This record gives sequence, structure tokens and C-alpha cells, in this order.
Amino acid sequence: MKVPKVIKTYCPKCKTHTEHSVSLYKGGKRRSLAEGQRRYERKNVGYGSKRKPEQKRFAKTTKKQTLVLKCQKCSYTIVKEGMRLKKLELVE
Amino acid sequence: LADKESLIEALKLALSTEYNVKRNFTQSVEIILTFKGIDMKKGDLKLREIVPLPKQPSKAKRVLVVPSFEQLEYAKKASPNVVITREELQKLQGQKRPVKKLARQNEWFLINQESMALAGRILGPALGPRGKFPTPLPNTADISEYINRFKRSVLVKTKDQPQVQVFIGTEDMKPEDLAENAIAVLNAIENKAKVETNLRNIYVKTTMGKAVKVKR
RNA sequence: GCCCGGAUCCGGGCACCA
RNA sequence: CCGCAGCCUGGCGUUGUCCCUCGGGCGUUUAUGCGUAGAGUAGGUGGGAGGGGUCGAACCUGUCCUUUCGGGGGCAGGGGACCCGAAAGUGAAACACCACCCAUGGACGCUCGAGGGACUAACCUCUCGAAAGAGAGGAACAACGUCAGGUGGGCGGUUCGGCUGGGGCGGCACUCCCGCGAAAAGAUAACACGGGAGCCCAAAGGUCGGCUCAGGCGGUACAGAACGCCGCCGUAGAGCGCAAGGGCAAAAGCCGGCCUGACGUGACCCUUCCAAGUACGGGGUCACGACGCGAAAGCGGGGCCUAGCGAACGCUCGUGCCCCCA
RNA sequence: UACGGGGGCUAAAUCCUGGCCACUGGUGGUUGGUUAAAUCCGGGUUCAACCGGGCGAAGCCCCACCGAAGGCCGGGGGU
RNA sequence: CCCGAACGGAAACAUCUUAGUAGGGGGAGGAAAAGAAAUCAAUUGAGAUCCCCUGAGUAGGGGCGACCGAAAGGGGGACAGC
Repeated sequence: MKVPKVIKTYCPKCKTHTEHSVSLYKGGKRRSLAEGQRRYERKNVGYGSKRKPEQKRFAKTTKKQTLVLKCQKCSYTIVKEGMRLKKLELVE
Repeated sequence: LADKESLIEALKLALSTEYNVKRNFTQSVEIILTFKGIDMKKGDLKLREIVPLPKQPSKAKRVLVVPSFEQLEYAKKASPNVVITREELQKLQGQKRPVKKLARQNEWFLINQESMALAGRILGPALGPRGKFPTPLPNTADISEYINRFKRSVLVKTKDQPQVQVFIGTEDMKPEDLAENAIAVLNAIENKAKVETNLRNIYVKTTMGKAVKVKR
């Protein structure tokens, strides 16, 4: 599905409708020193079995496509709810 | 990034024969840039600034200015090297070397705001990699004061290297006067960015000298 | 998510606790 | 599904003395450069039309090294003194001198490694010796300790779904949607019957205007059942993304104009889930703020309606602040 | 002390023991890719944690050989 | 004082719990062990160790599941120091 690069929606910081630049969401690096990564490493020291459950059965084939909209006057960003699609063709 | 008294010591090497040779003509001081760790892509070496040097060396540079009929009797008092009139600059069509020769030797090619759109079609391709930027002139009657800004100003630009070779002065000023010639350049680079970490050694030599050391 | 090679895709070896 | 031994390999320790080589760096040292247009080797940024000139130049004649033998770079003598342009070409010119860069090779002092060789005194093996000690061979490797990667049913712990005209094999009646079963309120079972979903669309979404569809008949060159034009009829026999059912004609269909309400925050209600507890999901009605389209009333938090979806903990992003200690 | 110690398969003698190295397994090799800890370099932190880069053994990817190694020994069309 | 399980529970089970338990080895005494701050807490205070009632199923650990789990302080018993 095709989506424009620029969309005019409500900027809640500016309190009016402004232009936004559209991009797809992408996550960051896992960042060792996160509290749940410090705890996992503390659990893997010593002897034992595999410590934690790991997923093996997979059913879905797509992923929810999320749109990221940045207000072009104040850089305020609104993140929208995702929707299961193949690959959002963001070309204008 | 240099000390207050470092510049005087910098010119002391330049003026004295310990880092200079006195030939038949008066020496001129020049600075070459030597840095480390700069790339073109990062978009920080956008050196396209000008410096209003207060101290004027006795040897004037090749400064070219194009006035209009408004001030045809104001630009002749500053003794420019070569000046071409707006009414007859369009005659250079077809000519290539006269376009090239009297645009690179000259420091500037100032053109009025009326002919601003004409200042990118004739000298545009001819000075693409060369790096000449025509600065618009005030539309007032007085232009010599504006030309006085450009009599000893230097046009700095870089495209693919982190170094620029420029004129800074001569042998004819006071030893402490280079602290006023280079302060405009030092303040200009200070007020646009701060890359003092990338510096390794600054060479402030004369026309016919060798590499010197600046305390840092 | 990587490196690398090959025409955004493919291949090889390693990264990857809902 | 996982673990653990054993084995293989690398780092650190026990572990020491002499070299040589190579590769990195640090402060130095230096001499070497042809996409095309052209006096011809423009590799680039600048000062710089002056630079060299008894403050000894252009020029013939050879020894010599080299190269895309293109051509330039250095030799003293014969010459007792001359050439580049401010002039002609180049998206970027002056062998006019001086600087840095890209880029070749070598050398000084220091550091880091990596490799190779030798040696014997650690260590090991054997012999003699009651022991003390002596001799021979290997040798900074092996061996051992510790850490890291690989291999590893050798050994240990475990898991080996459900429904079901017995179980198994098969199927999925295991989540969701339509018709019928279903007996004219509501609820209702079958390994009952007929089938579908796990998405697609920046328009197939919002609004405003104009128009009328399938099929048939009469008249027209190519023209034919089926091209365009002029008329008559046509309750829908069409179309509405996709199953089935329902709905729709100055439209909910077809064609256009302008748009992004497929909007930020916060509630309530229906269904899933009858009366009678109940997670998600889906839908409906609004308040505040701001828009779009319309002359306007107004319509619009997606698709004409009923399917297209997922807890805790963990990670991550958005958004304004709160906290970190005897 | 190889005319040996250890480990497999077959099963006296007679006549014989065919073709195949694609897969798995074993052995060897390597232009090359990937490759842990440690060490080295850059950033960051008045120091660290933390981010990168380089170097990177065995193994794996790749190549060759081996059937008295496990073993396997079809179909279609035409004359 | 060292070495050191499984059954069971988690409605399966491997981290976990069971439990430093059961058990094994070494060493005493009428009691052992501990014991005179390189301690606590917080506007500059207390004052060696041990035991009881509390603080308290609190802080906190955990397939953040089943579950596990302090100390300071307060009230007492004895209250030495070399």
C-alpha cells in the first residue's frame, strides 16, 4: 500500500493542523545495562539447564506497520497504531 | 586556537631572519593548514567566510569590483587592479581564458544585486571547482568603504581537502600587528564552529620560508 | 539485526531470553 | 529439549639468555607524478607577473638511470651569458618561485607487536647411587593450573498436545465470519450440510456537483451480435475489493472538483457472553481542541453492513515530569 | 616391541566377490569468507561501566580421496 | 569446621524450591562458639559479644511464577576487659 511522504494532521503541541513528515518505525539497539539484561546475565552464571523459555512455534507472517509523524515546525512526534500489511510503500 | 602573545611570537619568526630570507622584494606572510580527521561528508568544513582585517599591508591585492552607473565615480579612488563596467561585462561571451584569468588571480568579483542573476551563468561553470563567490554590494552612493573591506580580505573555500592556503600579511607591519590581522580570522572560525581538537600544527611562514612551530 | 561476496535481492559463516 | 565429562584449539601463569627479519605507529630525514582540446606532463588549493641573472642564463655535443621508450627529472666541461605572460586553449594554468595534500622508497632515536633460529640453568625422561649427589637425552616446548571457543546420546535429567460412536491412521467440527440445521420472541447439539478469513486499498478513504445501470428495438461507411452518433423502452434483470446473506436509483452505483475525520485527549453503551459471572477483538453515541468539503442545514475519529486477530514479565520507541539510600 | 598390542566385519574348504564417491561418515589440503577470551587503537566517562575498529586458533563454508566405509543398484522416448 | 543429594511442590518441567536439609569426614566441653568496632546513623548521636519479645512476611530476591527473606531501632536477661 502506498502512503504519502507528507501529511497534514493535528500537532497537539502547536494546537492546529500542520505538515508532518512520515516514516516507518524501527527499533534501537538492545542496550546492555538495561535492568532486564543485567538480571538475565546474572542468571546465566554457574551450572544449570537453559534458563529461560525461547519461542519455537511461529504463526504470523506479517508485522504491524507503524507510521511515525514528525511535526515540521516543532519536531513533536506522534506514533500511530499499527496495522498488519505486507510492506508499507512510503514513496510519495 | 592560539594564545594572545603566540601571534606576536608567530610573527617574530616570520619577520626575523631566523625563519625568513630577505630577497630583493618585501616578504609576505602566509599560513598553510595542516589538520587531522576531517571528511567532506560530515558537513562541517563549510568555510566560506570573509574577514574584515583592520590592519592593511602596503601591498594591495588584485581586487575586482563591478559598480553600476549610480557610483561610477566612487570605485576609482580605491586603486583596484582591474575593473569592468556592468554595461560592458556581457561582452565576454565566447571568451574563456579572459574569464578564467581575471577571476582566479583576483580576490573577488563583486557584482551588484541588479546583475545578481547574471553572476551565475558566465562565471558559474568557469569557477566551479575554483571556488569564487561574488558578494553583493550596498546600493548606496559610497562604495570605497565597501571596497576597503575587500582590499585585503581573502576568499576562503574548500571542496575536498581540509586545508586552504591564504594571504595573511607581509613584512611591513609591527610585530604585534599580526595579532590584529589574524584575530579576524581567529574570531571568524571561533564564531562558526570549534574543531580545535583536530588541529595538529599551524604553520605561519613567509612567502619564502619553511615550516614554523606555533605553541599549542 | 551484522559482516562479506554476488545482482534492493541472493549466498556463505556468526550475532539473536517477550 | 537440554545439560555435563572426555577430546581439539587459543590467552594468562610456572618461563629464562642471545640474536635476525617483518609489519605498525611517534619527533625527524629526504628525492620521485600525462581522459581529451595545446608553445606542452593543467593532479588540487593560494601569496604570487615576477622569479632567477659574476647575487654566473639560455644553448650544441655524451656518459649515464627510467617511463603507457609519452616524456620529464640529476652530471662538469664547450656557451661568459637567457626563458616563461600581463599575451593564445582547459567543468579547473602557468615548468613565475614558494607551501600543504593524494601518492613511492629508504634511513635516524623510541614504542608495540608478529615470525624464524640458537642456547641451557627451570621443567621432563632414563641410568647409577641406601640417601646426599652424579651422568645421559629432550627443552622454554611438553606437562600441570585457570579462563575462552569448538566437538561431544560417552553419561545424566526430562518432554513426548487434544478432540474422537474403543485407541490408532485420517480430519480439524481446536480462534473468527455467512447460510441452513432451528420447531414465525430469546437460547439450543452432531467426526451434520454448503462455504469462507489470517488480508487488499493514498484510494477502493472525506465531502460537494452532475449523471443512470444490465439487456433489447429503429436509423447510420468502413460497422460485424458486440467501436462512435441520433432516438424509443427498460424496478435494477447491473455495480458496490474478496465467502455467504442483507441493503442501495435526482444513490450506497458511474464521472469529476477540492481534500486527509485512516485527527490529539477523555468517557459511556452493545456484542463476543440470553435470563445469570466473564479477557481480548469489533462496533455504536458523544464532550473538549483543531480541520476538510459545501451557499447552507450539515457530513466526516476509514472502507454500504456482518470476518481479517493476541495476556504477565522482558526489550524498544513516543511523551512531560518524579526518584537514586546509614 | 609390527611375525606385535589394540579395534571391526565375515564365518572350514572349492568356484567367485560386479557397477556407483551424488548423500552420510572418516582422512588430508587450502586462494579465500566467518571466527571467543586476551591484547592494541579511536570515542566516551575528572576514573569506569559503555560504543566502535583492527588482529582473529581450532571448527564450519570450499576442494580431493576412500565401498572386505554405511551402503545403493529406477523410470521415460526412439530404432 | 569442611564435603554434600533426591523424593516431593511448581497441578507437566529444566532455573527455582526442597536445603546447606539428609547424609559423609575431622575436632572438643561440661557447655561449646562469639566477643572488645578499619561498627552503626544523620546534623552530629550510640557504644564488646550472646539469648528472649518485637521491628516483620517490612526492605528486598524470583520462569517477578510456586515461593524465598534481613538488619538498624524499641523493650528485657546478663551486664567486666585485657
